[PDB]
Amino acid sequence: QIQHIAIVGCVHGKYREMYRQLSEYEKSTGKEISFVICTGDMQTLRYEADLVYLKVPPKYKQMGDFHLYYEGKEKAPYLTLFIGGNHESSNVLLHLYNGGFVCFNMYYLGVCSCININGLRIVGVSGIYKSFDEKKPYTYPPSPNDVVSLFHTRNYVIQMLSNLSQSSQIDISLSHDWPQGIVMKGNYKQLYRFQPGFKKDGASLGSPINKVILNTLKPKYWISGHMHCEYHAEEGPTHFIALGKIGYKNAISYLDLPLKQKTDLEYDKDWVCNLIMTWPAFSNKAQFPDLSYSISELLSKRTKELDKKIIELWEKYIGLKIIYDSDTFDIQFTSRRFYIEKIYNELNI
Ligand SMILES: [Fe+2]
Ligand SMILES: [O-]
Ligand SMILES: [Zn+2]
Repeated sequence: QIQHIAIVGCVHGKYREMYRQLSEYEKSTGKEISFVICTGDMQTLRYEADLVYLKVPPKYKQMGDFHLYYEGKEKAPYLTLFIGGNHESSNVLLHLYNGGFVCFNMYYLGVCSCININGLRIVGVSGIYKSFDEKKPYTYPPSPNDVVSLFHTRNYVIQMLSNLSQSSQIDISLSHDWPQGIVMKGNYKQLYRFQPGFKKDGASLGSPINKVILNTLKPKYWISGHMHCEYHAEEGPTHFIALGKIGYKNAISYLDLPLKQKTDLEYDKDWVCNLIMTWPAFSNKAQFPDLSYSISELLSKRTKELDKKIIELWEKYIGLKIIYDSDTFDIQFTSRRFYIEKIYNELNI
């Protein structure tokens, strides 16, 4: 059978319109949406105070729709998985850097992670690339002086994700800005006619971090947004798809993929092991990661016996299924790190 997955570019706080168009797809076609995938710019502002962390020009300092769903006045009709972009309540996403539900049916994948759903493995890479911030650590708790840098993709996510395709393939990978160089792998002459400003950047357009991750993992699909235009390219065996912003018709597309199994949203096994084995580099809650450690060196200590022990302890303390937690985000930050520390220390290394 077939599972219909909705892929969305930039939301920019227009959730009610997005879910309205998603419902018009289900009724005008008769097909059922399994779940929704968004490439970023979610602007998950809980209340007015969160506007400080929204890095936008003054004209875009707006609350958007998310607070209606956070308050429960609105309910997301589909399970929505998303990454962070450059227009975010960056304090919220920092609290949930290990992933988490921002409200019912809206799951943030964290700074980066892999999840499981309907037999698929989905990798997310949050943020946009700025070379001067790719080596900065994260400062916690969030400070209003970090609004300009919290949403910049850090280089270390490359080492966190590089081994994820060893056991099985990655079906879908998500980034906000494009993988660098992918613009030349499609009909770029046509793209330059509708987007003349893109031609001056040439092949250096996208993110070099997402370029490396794409070449390493080679997923079936790589989805991106940010650029407010539609685009499609082929990099070896990877189908690249770019989407626009909500409000225009190039914002939503649909992947019709085979459905072997219908399963609830679950943590990815290989990601959980990476998450536990890199705990020493994240043990300082005020500044992480501590790059005096080598993430590849920490991950080289993975064995099949330790991986099995890690999953046994993860299922005990957290559970394999990703379930909704309505605790405040600062509590979910401390809770998830508490159990990562507990599982690691029980391995005795
Ligand atoms: Fe963006
Ligand atoms: O954007
Ligand atoms: Zn955008």
